[PDB]
Amino acid sequence: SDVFHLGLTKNDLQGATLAIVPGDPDRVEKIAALMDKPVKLASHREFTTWRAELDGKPVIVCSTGIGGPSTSIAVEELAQLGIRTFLRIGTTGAIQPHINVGDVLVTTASVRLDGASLHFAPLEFPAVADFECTTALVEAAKSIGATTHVGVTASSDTFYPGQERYDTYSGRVVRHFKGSMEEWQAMGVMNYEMESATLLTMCASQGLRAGMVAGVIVNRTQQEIPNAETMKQTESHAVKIVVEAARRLL
Amino acid sequence: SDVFHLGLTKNDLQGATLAIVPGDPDRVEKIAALMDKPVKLASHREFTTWRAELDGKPVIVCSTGIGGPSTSIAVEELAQLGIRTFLRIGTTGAIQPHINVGDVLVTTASVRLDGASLHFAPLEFPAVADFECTTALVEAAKSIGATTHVGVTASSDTFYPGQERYDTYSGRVVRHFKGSMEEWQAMGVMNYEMESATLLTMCASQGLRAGMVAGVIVNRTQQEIPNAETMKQTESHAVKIVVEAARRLL
Amino acid sequence: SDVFHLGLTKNDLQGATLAIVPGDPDRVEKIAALMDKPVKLASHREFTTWRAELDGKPVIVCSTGIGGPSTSIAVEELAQLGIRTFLRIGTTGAIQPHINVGDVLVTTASVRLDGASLHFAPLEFPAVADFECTTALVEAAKSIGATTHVGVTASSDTFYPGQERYDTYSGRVVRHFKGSMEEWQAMGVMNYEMESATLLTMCASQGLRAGMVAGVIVNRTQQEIPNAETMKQTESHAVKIVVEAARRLL
Amino acid sequence: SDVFHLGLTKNDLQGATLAIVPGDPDRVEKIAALMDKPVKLASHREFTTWRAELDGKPVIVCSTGIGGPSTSIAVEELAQLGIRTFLRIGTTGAIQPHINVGDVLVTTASVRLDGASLHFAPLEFPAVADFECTTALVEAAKSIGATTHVGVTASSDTFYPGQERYDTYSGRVVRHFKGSMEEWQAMGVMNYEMESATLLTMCASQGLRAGMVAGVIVNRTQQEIPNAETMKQTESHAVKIVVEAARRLL
Amino acid sequence: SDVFHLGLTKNDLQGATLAIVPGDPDRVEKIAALMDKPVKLASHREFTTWRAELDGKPVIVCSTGIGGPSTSIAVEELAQLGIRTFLRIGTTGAIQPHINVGDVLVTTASVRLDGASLHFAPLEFPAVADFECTTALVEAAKSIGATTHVGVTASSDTFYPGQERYDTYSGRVVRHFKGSMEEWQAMGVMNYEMESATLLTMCASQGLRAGMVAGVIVNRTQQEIPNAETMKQTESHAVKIVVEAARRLL
Amino acid sequence: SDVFHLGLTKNDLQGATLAIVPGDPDRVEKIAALMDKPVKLASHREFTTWRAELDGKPVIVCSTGIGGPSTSIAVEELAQLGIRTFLRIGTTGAIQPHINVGDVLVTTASVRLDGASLHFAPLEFPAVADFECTTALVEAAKSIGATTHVGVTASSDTFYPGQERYDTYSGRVVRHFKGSMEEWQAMGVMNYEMESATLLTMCASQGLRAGMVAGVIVNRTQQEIPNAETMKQTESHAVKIVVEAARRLL
Ligand SMILES: O=P(O)(O)O[C@H]1O[C@H](CO)[C@@H](O)[C@H]1O
Ligand SMILES: O=P(O)(O)O[C@H]1O[C@H](CO)[C@@H](O)[C@H]1O
Ligand SMILES: O=P(O)(O)O[C@H]1O[C@H](CO)[C@@H](O)[C@H]1O
Ligand SMILES: O=P(O)(O)O[C@H]1O[C@H](CO)[C@@H](O)[C@H]1O
Ligand SMILES: O=P(O)(O)O[C@H]1O[C@H](CO)[C@@H](O)[C@H]1O
Ligand SMILES: O=P(O)(O)O[C@H]1O[C@H](CO)[C@@H](O)[C@H]1O
Ligand SMILES: O=c1cc[nH]c(=O)[nH]1
Ligand SMILES: O=c1cc[nH]c(=O)[nH]1
Ligand SMILES: O=c1cc[nH]c(=O)[nH]1
Ligand SMILES: O=c1cc[nH]c(=O)[nH]1
Ligand SMILES: O=c1cc[nH]c(=O)[nH]1
Ligand SMILES: O=c1cc[nH]c(=O)[nH]1
Ligand SMILES: [K+]
Ligand SMILES: [K+]
Ligand SMILES: [K+]
Repeated sequence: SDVFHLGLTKNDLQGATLAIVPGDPDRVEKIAALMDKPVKLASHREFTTWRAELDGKPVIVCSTGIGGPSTSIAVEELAQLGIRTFLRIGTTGAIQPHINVGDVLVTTASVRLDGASLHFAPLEFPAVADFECTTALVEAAKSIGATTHVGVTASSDTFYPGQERYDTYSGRVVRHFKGSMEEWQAMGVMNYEMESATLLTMCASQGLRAGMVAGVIVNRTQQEIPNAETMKQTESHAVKIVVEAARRLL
Repeated sequence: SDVFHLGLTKNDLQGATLAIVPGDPDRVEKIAALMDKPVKLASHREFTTWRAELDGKPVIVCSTGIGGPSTSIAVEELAQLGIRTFLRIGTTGAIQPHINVGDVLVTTASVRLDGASLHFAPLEFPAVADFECTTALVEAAKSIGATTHVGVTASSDTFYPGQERYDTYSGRVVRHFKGSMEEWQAMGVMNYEMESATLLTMCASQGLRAGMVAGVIVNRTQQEIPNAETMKQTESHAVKIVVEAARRLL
Repeated sequence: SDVFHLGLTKNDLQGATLAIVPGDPDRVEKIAALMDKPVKLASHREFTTWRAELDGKPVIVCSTGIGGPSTSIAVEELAQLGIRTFLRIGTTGAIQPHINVGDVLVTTASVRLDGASLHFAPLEFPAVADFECTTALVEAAKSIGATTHVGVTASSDTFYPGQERYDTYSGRVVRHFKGSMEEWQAMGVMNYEMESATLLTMCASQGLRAGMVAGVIVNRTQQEIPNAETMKQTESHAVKIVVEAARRLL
Repeated sequence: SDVFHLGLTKNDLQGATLAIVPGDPDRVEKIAALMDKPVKLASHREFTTWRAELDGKPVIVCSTGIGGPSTSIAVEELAQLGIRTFLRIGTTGAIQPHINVGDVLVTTASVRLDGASLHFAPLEFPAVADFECTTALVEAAKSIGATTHVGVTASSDTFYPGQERYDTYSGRVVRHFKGSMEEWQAMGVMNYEMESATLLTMCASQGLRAGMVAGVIVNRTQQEIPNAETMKQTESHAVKIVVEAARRLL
Repeated sequence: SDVFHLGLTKNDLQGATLAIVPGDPDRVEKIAALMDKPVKLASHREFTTWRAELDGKPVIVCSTGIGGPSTSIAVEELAQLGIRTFLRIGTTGAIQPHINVGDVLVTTASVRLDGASLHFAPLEFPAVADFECTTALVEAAKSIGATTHVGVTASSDTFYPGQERYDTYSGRVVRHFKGSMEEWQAMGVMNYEMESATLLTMCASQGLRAGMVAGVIVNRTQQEIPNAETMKQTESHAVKIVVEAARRLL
Repeated sequence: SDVFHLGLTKNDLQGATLAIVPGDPDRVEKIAALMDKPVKLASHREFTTWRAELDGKPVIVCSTGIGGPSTSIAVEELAQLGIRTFLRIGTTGAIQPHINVGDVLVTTASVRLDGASLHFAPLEFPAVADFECTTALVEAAKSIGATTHVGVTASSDTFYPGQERYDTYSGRVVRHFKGSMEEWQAMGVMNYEMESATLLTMCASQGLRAGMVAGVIVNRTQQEIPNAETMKQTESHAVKIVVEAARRLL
């Protein structure tokens, strides 16, 4: 292996320069399966990597795991191997009433509620997505007619308090985050996720291109019993979109 | 007057919902002159406002003056009058060797080296531009074949120390900003300006659309002796681009 | 021109070392008119400069425009031209019940709710006024028997949220400033303005003397329909005071 | 499943109240294998969970994945299931010359270079380990005669810049972390890891007991070429020590 | 004198390497009186120093006065004289209902609500106690059967607002500390004191060992008329404990 | 006693409303001795209090001890007893070449390098002295012809690192303070002391008047070997000046 965690060699990528990075290792195969000649390259810790072919060009799919820390490792090591474009496809919880479960959200920039982004640039630096990737993702979503929303995303190092959830063990939320969701809502923030802040910041400040898209599997403002079928259908929609976006970025 | 500083009334705008906001009062007439039926509406403090017609639609041009403070007043009061889209057109100093004087820069997001943006959202919130406005500005630039660069901009509350200039009275730069330009350069920041951080943040967090474009009148990394001719020629192309962008946002 | 923005040359000042710096360009002539041989030197952007004579000594009057950013430019460039003493005369909104519209407030130091001051010294540095200037302003006010208050001023980069105004477009105030006015009131802060923090900090940390005086045109704690005549009368009072203070600083 | 990510139910734990939480999913089975009746309960994302019996008491082993984010999810959900004591066992890079590869380090408290801990308590709160767990870990290490060091650990949201590594793609380290390792060294910090800050803080501030132990697989101050043999042998001893510590905490 | 404030010479300590540091000068003699051959060495400002013998070894007792500032001076100068181990014995106000007046609290680490600790290490560094000292203090308390609590302590630079007391002259508490006590309580913090944050941080980051123990003289959650006799009895208990702990650290 | 630490009752002050607060308990008697009918009221911890008569009016002299913490206790409790004006008289180390040992420094405002001031107002609030007290101190100094300097003072919670001293046990200074003295010097800061930031801030934000004066006993920029004679002679003149200032504040 040429890198410390991914268990991959430069040769494994066969010259690939673009990688699709889902948060869940389980989603990696599903994404690769949409492309040609999918092959599993490795699996270590939360990092599962597959290689596939898109329009004759080798493409990488590598899970980041949950959070900026593992994400920073995956991006850095993939970059060490030649990857220059990263497209994240994940799941998210919307916080706006007009956004529905099943909708696809494209992040223009993220509210930095993470710690890793700070290891690449001070807080004042914007966790903004690459313009070409965002455009490709937007066009891709439009190509299949998906209900899409484009805007700001709150990226939290936490699934519970940072996203102001009280249905927890302690049932408390530290002062800094009390009433934080309502604030983000008033500011027009579309959703909560846990890797975009780190991904976009580290890429934007290091000459790497990054895009971010996620399917809504829950809406914090509208109570409704989760539909597993709907979730699977949503993830499928987003996956088709991230792959189609990758085609435009080759 | 219906607002505290601009000396304007709701009717003066005749239903206008988009405003072009240059930093210099002197540039307002030049911008309006490119459109139809240009009329001067008011002039108070650093706020000079003209109204014009673009493709049959009333449009506003209002100077913000230098800095987020005066900018925040202009944006807020214009918003109080119905304006929902703001396109800033200004001048800027590039800090990348590959960017030349005369080039046009479109800001995707800004490094917040200002204080006003904090009066609308905490530092972690991204000073990101609206996707539609950015796109319009990019297309507009392409329409006339202008050499264009799209990326991050460092927006400073200061023209001198915040932009790490030492050719000053004290000849010193506070510790926080010592070696700051080199850092931004390494992070791929394209330029320094003084209003985008405030403009983009306050708009992005209040449901208002904002775009940002500026012409390069100097390159901090290139010796070169300033030329008024090309400097005014650069302002010209930028003005045309912001107007053409506005057409696509009507 | 020897400076980048003011459009002034060293020779224009005829050796002047003191400048009166109002926020509004329109007030510059009114101030100069009180002195001898008033002459307009230049007018660019929000920077309008006049020269006059006080007790046989050349004196400068230069508008800073609204906000620390434009203020920092004006002060720096005037300093580049030889100015060593700066006296700001502005308008302000009082936040104490015992202070009345028409009263004159002399700032001893300011609460730094700006961003520019940070470009000269870290937040812990006090935005304190020069002792000689403050004294001169206090004596000057007493010379004409004006009702005067001496104390701390909250200097905001914003006219609306930073001064906790809710009568706005969004009708919201970012968390950091929610309930901030009541806090300042409890701390004895006299008023809100938008340039003293930047002015005092940059001067105090660079060997330049600065004083700050403003006339009350509104009291946030006492509702009362604004009287234009009263405002004009107040500005006149403050202007006479800043000029008289300048005489004692020659 | 009774929790959102772990894919576990309350009954799966059979009343277990203590969990051993390694960072790597692969290490979970190795840890459980040292105890009685080891059974795999689930595997989802980076969360692999096994149940085993220690001195007749049910015990849980659950991987956290790399980073405070995934760690915060695992701890919270395990707590939702009844777990009240958490013992982390991991790998680490020493930064002190007197510490050797193979040595075992017990963390008394951690330098918070993470973002998740802030989602539970402000920075001033100490990321301190529970006294009983620390004691148990120390005794456990002594029981097998392992060379042990007790002290402070720097817990980073990043494997590269936060640990001031320059052998990277960008080859640069953000200003905040430039010369940071030397500073920690001078302060007596023993090592760098990536989960203790989050683990200790969230536990200490929510009435949960937490301990932290790790085996040294590299020493940043000593040249030496990595050895898989001793690296796996080190993991072995650490695993035994954390299990033995758990026995004393039942 | 070999130091600037303590008025002590290296020779005065007769090779002592451990010092007991109470906050009150008046308590110094009481502590020394429990040991052999107690002798007063000096008294300057709030620094009163006595020397005594414990199991044949010379030991120092030196008051720090109230607060991290005076504490930092005492520790530094004593260290300059050879002291390497510091055990603080003080008084404290408990904030947990289950803790009673008369109980003894051993601090594992402290919430840094002080300013001095920052002069030795950034806020992210833990104000953790030395493991050996904490252990000795715990054992010592157990040796005489004192009701003991081990945990986190909130160390404030202030006796009133920082400990959220409203029974004051202003009757107000700055925003940062409003509702702060309830937050600490929810986080399991045991008590409020005013020197541990500074003591533990400066020692932990400079290779010096420090322990912290205090007797409860009030419980903020349980109203009860103070008993002077009880207080004297409590201080006596804690003193006997700190001395006994010192014996185990020789 | 009517207060928790000072061991004083309301009646002890006989209606006094002004207090002189030196840092050293030993200096209290010296100050009182200059006035009429001096009487010792109490002595507890570092708080020594005397009462005296100045021009027929009862005046209080109370030591604060070293540091904002003990200072905040003394000021608060004295305020609880009726004191409304506080004049600090201390010793200080100058950092400007033009200031000589023996000179007297009057503080207009202080750089807040303390933690206690934050317990009364956020960092942006200025630690400014009352205008009347400052004036009185300045006039008082002039009345006896003392070489006086008026300006900003750096008030540190620490005598060593915060004042960037390297002649210490560790011989190191935390990053935050490395090169800090040179920075303050360039900003025109006159000296280093340890109580003004806390004193001025808590007074200015609570409607209490405060003044600050200190005698130079060392100049960090000038070699010179310390002299007890001139050091005590300097304390003498400063004490007289603070007393004379008090007369003008009655
Ligand atoms: O489904 P992924 O891609 O993991 O993305 C979302 O899912 C996780 C939270 O359940 C976090 O990673 C969040 O960003
Ligand atoms: O030319 P404008 O539009 O003013 O923009 C630039 O010019 C000014 C500095 O000279 C600042 O306003 C900066 O943002
Ligand atoms: O009237 P000037 O001098 O501009 O001062 C006040 O007026 C403006 C706000 O209306 C800000 O500049 C504020 O400081
Ligand atoms: O081996 P684990 O337990 O994962 O611990 C260490 O290993 C990872 C870095 O390689 C991070 O998780 C770090 O904390
Ligand atoms: O009794 P000491 O040891 O002084 O400790 C406590 O007592 C003082 C407050 O009354 C502060 O020093 C606090 O830490
Ligand atoms: O001599 P005092 O009044 O104590 O003032 C100075 O002396 C002490 C330092 O030696 C600190 O209190 C400092 O402020
Ligand atoms: O609510 C949610 C759902 C998925 N992922 C998140 O980060 N948050
Ligand atoms: O260098 C420059 C030029 C124009 N505008 C800026 O803000 N900076
Ligand atoms: O309320 C007011 C009035 C004038 N100027 C300000 O800054 N605020
Ligand atoms: O150097 C290292 C090795 C293991 N784990 C870390 O966090 N850092
Ligand atoms: O309540 C209290 C009592 C003693 N010491 C403190 O710091 N606080
Ligand atoms: O150098 C010095 C001397 C006296 N007091 C201080 O705070 N510093
Ligand atoms: K302006
Ligand atoms: K992970
Ligand atoms: K003290």
